[PDB]
Amino acid sequence: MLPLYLLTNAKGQQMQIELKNGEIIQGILTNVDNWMNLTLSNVTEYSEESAINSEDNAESSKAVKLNEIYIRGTFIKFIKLQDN
Amino acid sequence: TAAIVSSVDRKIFVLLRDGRMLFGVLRTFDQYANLILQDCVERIYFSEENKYAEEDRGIFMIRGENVVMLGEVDIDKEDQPLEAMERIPFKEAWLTKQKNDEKRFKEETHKGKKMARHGIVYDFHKSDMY
Amino acid sequence: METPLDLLKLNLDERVYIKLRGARTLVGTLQAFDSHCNIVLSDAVETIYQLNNEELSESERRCEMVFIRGDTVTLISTP
Amino acid sequence: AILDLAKYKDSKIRVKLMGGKLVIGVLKGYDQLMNLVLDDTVEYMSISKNARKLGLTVIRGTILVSLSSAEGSDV
Amino acid sequence: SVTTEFLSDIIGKTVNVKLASGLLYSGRLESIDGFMNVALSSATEHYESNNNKLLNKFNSDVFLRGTQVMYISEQKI
Amino acid sequence: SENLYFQGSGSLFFSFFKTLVDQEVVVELKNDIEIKGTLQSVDQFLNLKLDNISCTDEKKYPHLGSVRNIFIRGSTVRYVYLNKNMVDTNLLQDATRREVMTERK
Amino acid sequence: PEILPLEVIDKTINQKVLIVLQSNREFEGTLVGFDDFVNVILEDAVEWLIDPEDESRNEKVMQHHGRMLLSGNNIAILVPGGKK
Repeated sequence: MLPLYLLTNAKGQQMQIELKNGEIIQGILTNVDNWMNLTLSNVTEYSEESAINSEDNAESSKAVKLNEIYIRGTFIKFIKLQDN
Repeated sequence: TAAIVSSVDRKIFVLLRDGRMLFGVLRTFDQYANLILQDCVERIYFSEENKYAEEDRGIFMIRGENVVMLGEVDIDKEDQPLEAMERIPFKEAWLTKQKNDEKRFKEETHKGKKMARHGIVYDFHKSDMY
Repeated sequence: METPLDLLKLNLDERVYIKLRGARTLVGTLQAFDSHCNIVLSDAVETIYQLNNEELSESERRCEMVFIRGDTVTLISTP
Repeated sequence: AILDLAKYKDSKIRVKLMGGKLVIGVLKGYDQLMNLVLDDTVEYMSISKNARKLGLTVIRGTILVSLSSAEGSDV
Repeated sequence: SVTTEFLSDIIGKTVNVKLASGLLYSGRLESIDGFMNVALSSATEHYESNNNKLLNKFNSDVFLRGTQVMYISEQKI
Repeated sequence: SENLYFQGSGSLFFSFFKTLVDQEVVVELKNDIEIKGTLQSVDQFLNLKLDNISCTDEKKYPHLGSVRNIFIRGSTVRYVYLNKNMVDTNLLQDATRREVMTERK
Repeated sequence: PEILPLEVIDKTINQKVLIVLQSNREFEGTLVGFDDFVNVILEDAVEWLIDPEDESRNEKVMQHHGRMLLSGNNIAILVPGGKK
């Protein structure tokens, strides 16, 4: 429950979540539960493949925007937290 | 079911299930091997061509089931082999690495399909790219 | 009734045949197991099935004492 | 709980599932374990040519990996 | 408890047990537990269908992991 | 009658490995990498901490000379090779029967 | 009233149902019953392997007779009324 606890302090903050399949979800954490399920707002979704390819700009920025998303904790691989 | 939350500070490498190597500072972990890393770096090696690549990743929270192995490292010592190596851009290296992963996966689905025709199941996990 | 665990302990100290994920099979002498199917085998003989160019082939390794992680186990029987 | 499904009632939702499948349909109802009732369900398998209509269906909360509105914006 | 009652009255009967891998086992069900671990007597092994090539015939009980079981069914044929 | 490989209901392999601490083992992973080392620790999930390691190097992965001790995720292990010398197989068979006594519940 | 997933499945007992797995496999049959974990009892089930590209190149693996217990381990989707 270490991850659940730290995240509940990160509510309101932006983050980059990568899923087990390589999908990246960047958004504002609005809620977390005991099993580490997440709801984010202001979300933009893309792949690691697309984020890496847009490094020296090619085929710029193929992404998708969502108002809200629910993510299953057990499907999370890792979470990049804001530098602060 | 108490959480044993260890506060530490070590320089480590982490190998993930997807095959990536991270270097960073481990600050926190629990008994499930959930980790909080500081000043992370993703590093890719191709010793077969004397080339490597780095890119900064910052603060990483990693879920423990995605870990293969980790271990304390001496950063300065691991630099030295790099000094004799040619650093390439991360995008180029990542693309090379994705090319190699693709090859493995297609060889493994091919093996699974052939062995099935002989009745053998090659139970195979798409997630195990390490 | 005899549960499947009860029946399996009848094979303790006997030669068993184990099938693993990844086209591999073992034969050895069953020393231990739990409800998760972790297993200790003695005098084991592993057999790896491979494809030489769309042809079925096999090779083998042998070892004294071996722990086997349960999540790889697909079946247990006798040699 | 964490996601109030009531706000999504009677609209089209997008739901990813563990083994690669995506399902889109109108949310008719749901439970605490996030089992869902979807109507006019379309199931995509692992692109677009791969679409099956299933109509009224029940998705298991257990294999759900993400849920969002079917409404969204490209680039 | 329709599921446990179903399991209760097939103990001892011949069944088909299909794994997630698609391997199919037929024989007599000696035991089954709450996690659907299975022991079977006189077991044959086929891939996908009983009508396919016999891969293995087993002469003692075969034990199968409940975590891998896709289905268990009555054999009538 | 007390078996060191049996400390209570759910801990057979946990008690088994604590017995192998300070012994040289070889851990083989699902990806085929083999790692020789000295067992320094084990936990209830059978994650392994090996001291003083040596690895079979790979084309994929760099040799990292400064690494002396690694944590290994239990779910990534395929085999742990040992010596017959390291285990009392009488106690192991006995412990298993004690576990089977419990696990049937 | 509210519509409840478990209630829908109940109203399907003695009806045809299509059970879709996480993998590409489905079973059509008469629903006899199910439990809390949604283990399902089916009668005289048809087993299909399904081609992602062509619903025409689907493959009937077997016509089952009697009852089967299908573990809710792998159950993704229940479609009341079956394949239609």
